[PDB]
Amino acid sequence: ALPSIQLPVDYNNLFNEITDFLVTFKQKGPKYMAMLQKVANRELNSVIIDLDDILQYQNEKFLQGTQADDLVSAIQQNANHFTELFCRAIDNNMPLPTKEIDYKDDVLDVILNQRRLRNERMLTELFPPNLTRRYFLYFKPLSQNCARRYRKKAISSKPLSVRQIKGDFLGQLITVRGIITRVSDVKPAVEVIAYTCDQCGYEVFQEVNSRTFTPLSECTSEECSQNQTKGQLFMSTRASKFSAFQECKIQELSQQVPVGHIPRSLNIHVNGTLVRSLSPGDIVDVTGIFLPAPYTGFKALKAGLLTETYLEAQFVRQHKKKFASFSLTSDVEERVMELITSGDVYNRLAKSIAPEIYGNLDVKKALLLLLVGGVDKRVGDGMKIRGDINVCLMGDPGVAKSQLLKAICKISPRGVYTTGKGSSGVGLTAAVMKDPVTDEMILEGGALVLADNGICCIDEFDKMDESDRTAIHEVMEQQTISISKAGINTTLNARTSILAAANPLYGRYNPRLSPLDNINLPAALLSRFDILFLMLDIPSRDDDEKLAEHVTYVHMHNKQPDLDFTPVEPSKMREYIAYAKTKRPVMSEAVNDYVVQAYIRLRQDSKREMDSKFSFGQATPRTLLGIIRLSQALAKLRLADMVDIDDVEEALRLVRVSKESLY
Amino acid sequence: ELGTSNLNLDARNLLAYKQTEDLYHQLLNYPQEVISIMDQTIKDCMVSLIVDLDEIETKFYKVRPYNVGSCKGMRELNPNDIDKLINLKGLVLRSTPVIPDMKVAFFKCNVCDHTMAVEIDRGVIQEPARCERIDCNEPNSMSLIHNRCSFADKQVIKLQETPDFVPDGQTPHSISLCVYDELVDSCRAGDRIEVTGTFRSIPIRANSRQRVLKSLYKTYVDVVHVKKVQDLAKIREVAAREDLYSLLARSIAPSIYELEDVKKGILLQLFGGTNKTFTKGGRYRGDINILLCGDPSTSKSQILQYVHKITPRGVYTSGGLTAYITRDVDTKQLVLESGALVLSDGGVCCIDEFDKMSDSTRSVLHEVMEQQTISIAKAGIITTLNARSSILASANPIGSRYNPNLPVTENIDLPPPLLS
Ligand SMILES: Nc1ncnc2c1ncn2[C@@H]1O[C@H](COP(=O)(O)OP(=O)(O)OP(=O)(O)O)[C@@H](O)[C@H]1O
Ligand SMILES: Nc1ncnc2c1ncn2[C@@H]1O[C@H](COP(=O)(O)OP(=O)(O)O)[C@@H](O)[C@H]1O
Ligand SMILES: [Mg+2]
Ligand SMILES: [Zn+2]
Ligand SMILES: [Zn+2]
Repeated sequence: ALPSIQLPVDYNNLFNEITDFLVTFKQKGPKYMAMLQKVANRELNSVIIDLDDILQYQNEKFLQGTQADDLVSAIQQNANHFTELFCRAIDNNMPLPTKEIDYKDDVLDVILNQRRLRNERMLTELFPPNLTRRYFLYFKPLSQNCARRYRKKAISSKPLSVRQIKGDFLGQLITVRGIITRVSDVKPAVEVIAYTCDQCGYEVFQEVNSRTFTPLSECTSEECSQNQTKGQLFMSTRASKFSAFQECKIQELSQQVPVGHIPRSLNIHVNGTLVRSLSPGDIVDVTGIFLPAPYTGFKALKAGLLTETYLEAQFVRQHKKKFASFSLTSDVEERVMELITSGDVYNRLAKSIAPEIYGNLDVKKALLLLLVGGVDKRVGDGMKIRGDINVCLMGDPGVAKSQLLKAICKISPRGVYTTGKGSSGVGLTAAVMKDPVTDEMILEGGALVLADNGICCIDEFDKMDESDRTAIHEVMEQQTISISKAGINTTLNARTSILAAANPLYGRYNPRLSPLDNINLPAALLSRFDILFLMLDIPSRDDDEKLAEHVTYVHMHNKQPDLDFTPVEPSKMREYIAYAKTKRPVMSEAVNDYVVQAYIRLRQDSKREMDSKFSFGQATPRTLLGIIRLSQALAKLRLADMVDIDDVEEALRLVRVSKESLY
Repeated sequence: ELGTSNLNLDARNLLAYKQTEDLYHQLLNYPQEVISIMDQTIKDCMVSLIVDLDEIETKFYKVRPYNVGSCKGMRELNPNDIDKLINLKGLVLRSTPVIPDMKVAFFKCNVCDHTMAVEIDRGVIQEPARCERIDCNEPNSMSLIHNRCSFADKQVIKLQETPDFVPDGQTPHSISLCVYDELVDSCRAGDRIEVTGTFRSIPIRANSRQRVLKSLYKTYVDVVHVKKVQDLAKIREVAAREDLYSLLARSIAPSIYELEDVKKGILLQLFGGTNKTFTKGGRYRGDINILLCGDPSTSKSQILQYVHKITPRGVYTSGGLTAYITRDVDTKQLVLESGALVLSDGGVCCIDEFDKMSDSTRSVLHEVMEQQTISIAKAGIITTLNARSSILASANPIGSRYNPNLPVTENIDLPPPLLS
């Protein structure tokens, strides 16, 4: 039938050692009894085990010549068998509850009590342990300093790549690294299935571990062991046991892909309380069990020896970074105290954004004023006003406006970067279009990419087609997107700040009139924008000398040189921007007359806009609205809960600087 | 005294009493049986209170519990919440045709024409292996009749979570729904409703030719209650005033400064004219159409937005607007679909960016403004549809400004007949 072999392993001594470790461990008394007690009180719902304790305990008990073998080796060589051994050991040594229990809520225990008082009263069945366990069992990988403590190579860890996993690692405990791309929803998974046979005393229980099974039809009770059944049996949902289940796949990082290769993928199955501990788009270090998967689910009858593989999660390190929503703490409080003691802030922040690109101070000032946001939160009668600012960057190629845009996208959390073509899913379609394996046509209709309080960064604003242009006309002035195709009308609340860079259709500035040269853009869209700024390449000695010197000094040091002088840092800016947005000063009435007379002089300018030679001095109420928004942003970035007239003057000076670039 | 059959039941006032909270908790654990026994209690309360008894025996009784607990979301649904009553809010996306449900199986002993009615339970039918007539007593003479049975109406709704539950730009999800009887067609696409019903899980068949079942179950909910989200004398008292005209006109654009005459014109357009159908010469159009032109510094779209919600019926669009046959997306079938103009019958149809109208659609307008009827001849379908709608449109001049010396025609780049 089946030949036999001799192996050095024997599980009896391993089980005895496991029980001895669990009972006797000293790290409060013993730690593991401390966990198990609160488990008994129905307080802890999942148990996590560390093998560093096992290793150090075994090593320190090795000082007495009684131990003969080690456990972590066999743990590394095989895992699931040890999970069963651990659950058996826990159930043998389960403590009694030291606290009262809201005992009426456990409906499963009510059913169990009913069954016991039904069968034992007539003279009883041993219920399987899995039907009773309230706890999940999890393993944790070791740490490398613990391995350094001793001579032995108890290493594990070593976060292999996706392609570094071979067919020899099946059954072991291994650690992977990569970015999570897809996460499925949470669905219940069966563990024990309970039937009922129309009052057949004991009700049959069965367990299934495979991803498929078959049900029961006739029970084995004596009254149904009779030639005909005492009532047909049915599956009972309430009595059965379930566990939370989810499926995710991971993709290799670009850095680890060898040249001329395509990255591969790996599936992960997660169960228990660890479900929903990771989100798509993050770098993680996953430790799990590398298990095979039968191909019979495909039901192709081919691949007689070929089978698929998957990983079962055990312990996840989220890694990456936490946004924390500027949650207050003592350290951030003393940081903002330091910022207050710094005195004048905005100039340092502007200097500290992109030191790689030389000059262009006022562009960075406008970026500061864009990051805070304008006046918002509506007015009386419900009239709509938005705090978002629409600024368009304009200039010659080779001015590093795209690089500054990339720096802004890096420094902002909500920034989204777009450019001319390359894909068709950027706009007008949700990311979940025809995505599910069942093809459920999941969609929202008219929406953009994270347009709610996002920062739409666009490059080559004169490149996109008519569809994206229609979308960006529709996102105007916090207007929602309500495009319908199949009766869907769940509009996306489009409230985003627009920052786009476009290049002239001639590739250079022109001596003739600019509005006719323009950007090949509608005049209505141009008038929508709050601020228009220009970057004109002026051939000169005193500026090209400095630019070349800075670029070559950057090249020589291979870093950001000490030539830069910035007291404030990107994390510091990220903190202070949220801090300043939180303050949210309100509008001061007295600026009314000053802004009215400013708009009067702006209309006086419009009385001169037929002189031409540049026709951007148009008459538009949006000019005044943007003036007010920028003054509010200047009041928001600092100061008390008022609005200063100096903010209005600064906004007007910024507008003048934006306009004077025409010449 | 009404003859109705419905009993709304709140939980908070049910919680207000100290003995009732025990039944409250027992209801959360065991919804079906508690509700059934409550309905039987009301059935007996009929006689307990009337002491005509004829209307009582004919009508069933049901309850509509609500406000049982906090409204949860589809992002947090642990398997601990199986067979428990929950409160859900969301947006109805789609529907399905009503599905007959088997209740009373009809059978006929074909050899002896004998008929027997059989009840069912849990869907599965225990078929009679032999006809009761021992005179024939044949086992194989049992044949059922499809069209002489009794059926129950079932409708399945698809529900989406509210966008409030997705803060970081993720995607919403969908939970299937089930309704019975009075709740059928109580909702349709685009609605915002809140529901209260129990959870449920079902085994999935996998291969329909095999007995196996998958290790995972589909999640769906069964609901029992759904909520959404003589003054003519006062008119004449208002209608008797002398300055009703000016106040009524200025009352629809509170935020618009000046521009009184255009407001009066738009109000009169909203009121509309008279429509008559004398047969000696055919019907006469009774609708008013007004065009708006000027630089984009007047907030003219705000007026259209005002009138769109002020009007009873109306579709607000911009420069596809009429009927065109479409291929169904979720199902594989062909349906006739009507455009925005067809739906605006009797109301006001608002159009923006009229200059960017392309060219093919313009002719359609020339078809509808002169006859108020649109015909279609496509894919073997030839028919005519009625529009009878008013038109309000806005257009922009060409350039940074509209030159007063320049005549209107060239700056508005519309054909002379259409604007005439
Ligand atoms: N002020 C500057 N300081 C430093 N480097 C600069 C500066 N201006 C341009 N550069 C250099 O120019 C390049 C970036 O210009 P680039 O042409 O990519 O940007 P752009 O003006 O948005 O145009 P394009 O659409 O052609 O990319 C980089 O190599 C950068 O080092
Ligand atoms: N009389 C006014 N009262 C209030 N706001 C105005 C007025 N005139 C112009 N505006 C502002 O200027 C904008 C003018 O836009 P609009 O002329 O409607 O552009 P378009 O019609 O091309 O979309 C409006 O969004 C509004 O906020
Ligand atoms: Mg560029
Ligand atoms: Zn039975
Ligand atoms: Zn018969």
